[PDB]
Amino acid sequence: LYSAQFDILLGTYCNTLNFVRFLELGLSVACICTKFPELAYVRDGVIQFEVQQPMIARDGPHPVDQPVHNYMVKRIHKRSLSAAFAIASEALSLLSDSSLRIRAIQQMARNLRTVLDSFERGTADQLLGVLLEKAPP
Amino acid sequence: QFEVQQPMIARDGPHPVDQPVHNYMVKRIHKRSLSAAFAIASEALSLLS
Amino acid sequence: TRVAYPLIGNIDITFIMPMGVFQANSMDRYTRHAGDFSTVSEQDPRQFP
Amino acid sequence: LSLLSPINKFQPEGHLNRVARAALLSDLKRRVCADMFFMTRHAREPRLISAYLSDMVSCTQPSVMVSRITHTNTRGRQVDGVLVTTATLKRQLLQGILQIDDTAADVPVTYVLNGANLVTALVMGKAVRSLDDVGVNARVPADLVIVGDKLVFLEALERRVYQATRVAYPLIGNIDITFIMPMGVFQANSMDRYTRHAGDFSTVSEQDPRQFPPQGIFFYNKDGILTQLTLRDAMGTICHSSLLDVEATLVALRQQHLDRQCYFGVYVAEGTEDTLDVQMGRFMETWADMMPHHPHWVNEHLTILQFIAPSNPRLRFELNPAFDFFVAPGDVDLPGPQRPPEAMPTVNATLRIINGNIPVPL
Amino acid sequence: KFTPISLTHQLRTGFHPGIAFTVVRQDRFATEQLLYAERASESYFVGQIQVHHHDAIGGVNFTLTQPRAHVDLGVGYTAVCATAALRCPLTDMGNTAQNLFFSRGGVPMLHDNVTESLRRITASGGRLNPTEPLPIFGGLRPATSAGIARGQASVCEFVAMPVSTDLQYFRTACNPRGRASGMLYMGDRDADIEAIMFDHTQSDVAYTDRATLNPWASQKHSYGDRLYNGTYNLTGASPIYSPCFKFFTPAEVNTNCNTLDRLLMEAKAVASQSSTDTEYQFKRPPGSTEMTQDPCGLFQEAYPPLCSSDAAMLRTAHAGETGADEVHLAQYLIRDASPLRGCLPL
Amino acid sequence: FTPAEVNTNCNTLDRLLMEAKAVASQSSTDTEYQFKRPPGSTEMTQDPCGLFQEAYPPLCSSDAAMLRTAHAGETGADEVHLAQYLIRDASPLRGCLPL
Amino acid sequence: QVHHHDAIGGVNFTLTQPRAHVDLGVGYTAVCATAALRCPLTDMGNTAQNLFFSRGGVPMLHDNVTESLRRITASGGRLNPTEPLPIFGGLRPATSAGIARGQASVCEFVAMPVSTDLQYFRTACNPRGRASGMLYMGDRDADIEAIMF
Repeated sequence: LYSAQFDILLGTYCNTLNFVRFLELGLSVACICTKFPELAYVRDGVIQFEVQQPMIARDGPHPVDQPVHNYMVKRIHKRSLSAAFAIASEALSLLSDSSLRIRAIQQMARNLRTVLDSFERGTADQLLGVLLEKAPP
Repeated sequence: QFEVQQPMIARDGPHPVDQPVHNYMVKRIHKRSLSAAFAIASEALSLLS
Repeated sequence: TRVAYPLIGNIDITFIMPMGVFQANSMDRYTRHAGDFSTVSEQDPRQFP
Repeated sequence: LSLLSPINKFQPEGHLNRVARAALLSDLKRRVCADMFFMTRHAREPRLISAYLSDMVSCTQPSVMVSRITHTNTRGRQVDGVLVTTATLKRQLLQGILQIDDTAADVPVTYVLNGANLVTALVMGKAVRSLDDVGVNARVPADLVIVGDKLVFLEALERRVYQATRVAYPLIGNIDITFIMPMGVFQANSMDRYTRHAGDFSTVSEQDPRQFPPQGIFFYNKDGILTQLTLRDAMGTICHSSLLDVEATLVALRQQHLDRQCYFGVYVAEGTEDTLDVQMGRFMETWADMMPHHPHWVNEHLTILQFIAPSNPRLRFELNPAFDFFVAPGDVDLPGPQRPPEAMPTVNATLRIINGNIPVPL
Repeated sequence: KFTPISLTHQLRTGFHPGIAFTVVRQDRFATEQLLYAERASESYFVGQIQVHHHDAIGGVNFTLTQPRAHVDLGVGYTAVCATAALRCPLTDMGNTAQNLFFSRGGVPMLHDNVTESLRRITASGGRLNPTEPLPIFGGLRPATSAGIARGQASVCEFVAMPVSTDLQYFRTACNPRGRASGMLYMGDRDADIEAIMFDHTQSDVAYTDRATLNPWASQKHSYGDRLYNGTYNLTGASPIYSPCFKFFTPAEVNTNCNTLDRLLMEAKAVASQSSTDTEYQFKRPPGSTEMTQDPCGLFQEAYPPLCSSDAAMLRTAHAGETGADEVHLAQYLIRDASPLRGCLPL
Repeated sequence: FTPAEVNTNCNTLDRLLMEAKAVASQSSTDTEYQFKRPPGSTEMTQDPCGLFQEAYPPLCSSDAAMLRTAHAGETGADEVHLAQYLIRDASPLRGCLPL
Repeated sequence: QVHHHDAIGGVNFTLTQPRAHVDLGVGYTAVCATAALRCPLTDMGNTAQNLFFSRGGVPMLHDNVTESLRRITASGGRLNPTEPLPIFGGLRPATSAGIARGQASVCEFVAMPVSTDLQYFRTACNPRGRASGMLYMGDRDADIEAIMF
């Protein structure tokens, strides 16, 4: 494009985005997060519940009440997340002049940052989605 | 020249993955001008001589 | 972003109305006032179902 | 505002389908019809004004977030916008509606050697007077206010500028309003001709002079004085020659796919030199097979509704209160030979001489 | 007999022929507007002033000219306007018939004399008429009178409509044509605007239960259409503004963008189509450029003002608020539904 | 009209809790005529009073004469005049939809 | 996890990671409630239900009568089957032009005696004319058919 005196705005800049963060969300307390890198290779998980029910003696013409327990088992119901990331042949050609390399490392980095942050964010979406579907009125 | 990026959400289910989107908007600069009237009498020129 | 935010859930409600039902009982065809509603004809088009 | 505000609320992302767009359009209908001169009508109740100023300021997103040196509060808070008014708007807003955070602002002053070239080059082109022609922030008082949860300058610049100058001040623009008004209508249904109460508006004569259809309308003028619209006013346009300009209408209507019909109502024959006994009898058996379908001009028992329903074809042939349109043989002089000749069926019109020539649905 | 002269006989007699009219009136209002515009809404390039050496009659004229560039550096929308308050309305709630004799070019009558009598008859009964000696080679400008009484008088063109139309339709904001239009009702095709305009085989979109309310101003060559269409330019020679013009001209539109974007774009103040400094509301004066906002005019919608069929009916005998009844026996009253509701005291 | 079905979880409580939440869509969305549930519809649509097999009567009027009151305010309140009738709105939607 | 392919012009990647969510709640930990209202999607319109959009029932003998009945019922109703009545098709009604005020709410009719207890309509009622439905789970599941038949 026709050249000029251009002159960088000499102070005036713009940002691209505003990055979102999980623990900054007030909802982060509703969920106990925990790392578990070997999740993709899991087979089936369960959790145990033992519960003791309180009993208060009642004297009179009623059947004798005896102490009892209860046991509860649950499933490890699991989902997945996916995303996409398209790269042109010219860019990989460039990374396979130096100013173009500088602008490109920049482009690819922008795209990957975006994809990762999306992944995260969407985590809260999935969490909220499950809470609604398990919440009665 | 503005380059704007749009955040997306990692999703799942019976939907194929969606691609992150760039947008490259350009606006042409609009030029204008204004002027005003200002008159000087002849005798002033005579005195400036 | 181009994803619909949850919590804007929609609610379906069913509605019923009567069409041309007519009250059987003569004493049920009572008016609160005598000279309340009238027309120009001698016979009101109000006993008309 | 009246359009933009609901947009950011009811539009989730864009590309809303037909039904969502229709619902949104209706919502904007209602929103504009209600809240368009909203301050003046709702001036007595202060809270809502603040309520929706908070909406408008936090309803327009930001722009690019450049800030290296910029206007700011004495406390140091970064100012972010400006709201312009007029003197009256200034006074009523600052009376008790809003609250002031600060009475003056910190302002950038830089962004003058080059401007002096104008004075030095001024007399240079005229005379020898060129040698004689020339021979960080600041605290400035300004109005700052907090609306909703945000800061803004609030100014009514009318004394500093635009005062005692031939140029008029903007923001006092004009608004067009299209008033629609029924004038000589009549409710057909006697079921709708009901009285709210028996003795509402009665007279001393035996017959009420109110059963009669209205002949005019009344309404308030600029200063609210009752005024008259009558049919005599309509005479200035409805009596013109333009009512009889159906020529181009016939031109246009002749170019559509037209199907054949019985000619019992358009064909005119001549006397066959007889005693009318044989004539009508022969016409009688002729009329036995002359009818291939239901004639169009038979269902006058129909009421307004199904008549104006799109199913009735007759509507596309109802065009002018002064005429009727119909299908007739082409290339035939009237009166014509009694045997109806084969011809390409065209469209013709007849005069509604009597007002009663209008079909009874109308 | 329904002929125009006989019609005039009944009209100036007092008789009611079996026909009715809907009337329209375009009226202006002097407002105040409010605006907010964020912080960095406009990039404003300043150039260099320069002086122009021009000779004046008694002296010299140093005209200064400066280049200045403005660019909206906003990704979306960064400023908002909003109508704020009433100043005194610039015009009046006028009631003046739109005489059609101001247009020449239509098919004349067989006899000139009857036309002349018609023009002379309609000369009475109106505050506006063409001057009798028939100004030829000109715009047929009406003769002015003495000082204006109560502001720029308004004109009201008329439309025929059947005597029995659902009065309930007029009780709210509605359309004089009898059927909605505008590209606003789209989403599928492009050359469907005409279908919205004239298709009577498919029902009215606003009322999906009937074709249209007035079959006399809704058809491809209806009387109203043939009489009021902008393309039909029947009234082109007439110098007075048409309040009804914008409502039957199919507006030119492009389908490049979606409905929402151009809806937003065109909603802002377009160049006015009316004459202000005049006193009888001529057409838009050539070379005139003043900014007037036109809401509810691109909506193809109109508003019903306060009105009544009977005077004493129009008010309630309470030394207070006005009337509130709708229909008593056969007459009718329309509660005002325009936004001009809690203003203009009575 | 079609009778419902029950499968398991003999406790009535946690059933009536579970199907009470938003079942999948039952009617078309993007059409303008409410076609059948288009196959593959995935929308989280709640139906109160529906599994309960219930409908509500809105504000309905046998004639516009008695629909309203001529006092610039409330609408009609008379119930039965001679043979016509009003059903005052019993739906949950009695606080919206201005006239 | 990464999974790559060639693209139309370049290359395309997909990144997938699993998740496992489990409710550690003995009872209930979450409640949802509707709060407010927006502009309704569909309208409070009127729409006559047409039975001609389905076939199969025993038809009238003289086909002219059936066709005339369909033709005359086409009038007075907005939606209708397309005129030529294509055979072995979806019988989709002709689409109209741009819509106006949201989804048009379909309305059906049920025959019922001229004089019924109108008070039954004065509150919550059941269009079947007989309170029915599962209405929780009783002792025996066979009750419901007895209830509603």
